[PDB]
Order: sequence, then C-alpha cells, then structure tokens
Amino acid sequence: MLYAQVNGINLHYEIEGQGQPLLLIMGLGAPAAAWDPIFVQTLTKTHQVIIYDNRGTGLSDKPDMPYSIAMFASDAVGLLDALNIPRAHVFGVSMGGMIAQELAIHYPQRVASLILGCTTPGGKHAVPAPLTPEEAIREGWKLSFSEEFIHTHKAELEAHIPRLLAQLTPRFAYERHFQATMTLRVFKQLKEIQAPTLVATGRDDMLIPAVNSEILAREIPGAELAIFESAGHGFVTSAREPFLKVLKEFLARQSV
Repeated sequence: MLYAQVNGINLHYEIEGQGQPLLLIMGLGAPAAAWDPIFVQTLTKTHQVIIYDNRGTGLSDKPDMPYSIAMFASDAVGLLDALNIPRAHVFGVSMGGMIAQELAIHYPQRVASLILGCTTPGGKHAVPAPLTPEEAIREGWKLSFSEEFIHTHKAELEAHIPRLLAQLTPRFAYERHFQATMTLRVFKQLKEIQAPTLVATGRDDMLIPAVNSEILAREIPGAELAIFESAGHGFVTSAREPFLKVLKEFLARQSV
C-alpha cells in the first residue's frame, strides 16, 4: 500500500522499526516478498528496515525497457530521497549486492555502511557461475540450499511458496533483470569505496562462487569477510542466526 514515485516509476516499499535506517536490496527478479521474513522482523528490533520491489517486480511499475545497475541504483537513491533519508546502511544480496556496490561508488554520501551478500563485481576479475511455477521454486531451492537443508527445513521453505507466487515477476521483466546483471562496471573503483564494509556469503554457494566475496573484500579498503560454513546462496536463511549475529555486531559499530 505504500509507494514512492521515482522518475515517474511507482516503487512499492515497506518500512518498519525504529532507529538507524537500513536499506535491503533484493537480487535478480525478486520482490520484497522474497526476503526471509524472520530475518527482516529481527532487524526491525534495532533498525528502521526498508524493503522494496525493484522495477519489474512485485507491486512496482514494470516498464518494458533495458534495465541497468546504474538505473537500479538511481531508483534506490530516489526511494531514500522520497523518505527524506540522507544516509542509510545498505545490504544487498546477489544482483542487489551489485546495486549496493554501485551506490557506494557513485553515491558515497548516501551510504553509512555497506553489506555485500553473495555477490560479485562481475567482469574479467569475477569467477562466473559454474514446469508449474510451484515446481520451479522447488527446483530453484537446489541451487540455494543443500539437499540435507531442504530435507530438514521443508516446512519452512514450503511456507514461503504462496508469498512468491502471489507476486510473480513477468517473463519480460525477468529478462530485463537478467540483462541488467551484465551492466556492472566497478572493479577498478572498488578500492575508492570509503564505507565500512562487510562482505558475506555461504562457502558452498553453487550459483555465485564464494571466491567472488574474497575478491570483493580484497579490493575494498578495510572490508571484513564473513564466510559461513555449510551454507550456500541461500545463507540469509540457512545461516540466519550466525549471520544475524555478525550483521548486528557489524551494524553496532556503525552510525548514520
């Protein structure tokens, strides 16, 4: 029910909690509904958490045009402007981590701290990826979670399916997002990032190789690296309690 109009595009967002603003940025084709709800709820105890639907997704407008990381970063800044927030902590996952990198380089004055989850800088220095819509989500789990995690957490995973199906990203928009992931151009500028930075991923990430997180942390001055054992692309869920501990500890040392 809340929207921010940024450059004529209506972006659906949700905002919750009190304290220092924390902007969460989702990855390829994913709406705000894709965030692990327990993770988000827990963060609202210490922070004002902003989640939202990128253009093309959820309840947001879906213009049929080329998307880029630069445009996504412009959208995020627009959201912060609409909310009258000068500076925010920023956490992006996957393509959302690419948007985060763009923000920290091109809009450094809006970024109080930076958390990069299961992401990559792209380009030559990056190490690349190696039926019913219900069945598709279940198939997609295998890329984010181990076979044992899926076994022991089947109810928790199944409970999220309706939420995702309620708000499908249409195929045309999914294509725009897919092609946007090719438009990041940051590698040499990573070393100019001034934000205090946490890089985090699951060691066993099958979608984005975990070495990408080492490459990021290697470039960004003063970046910390948290790699979680027995977790993959889905580490925000599969390592939720250890990651929430690390993220809360990191954010406690930060300020807006």
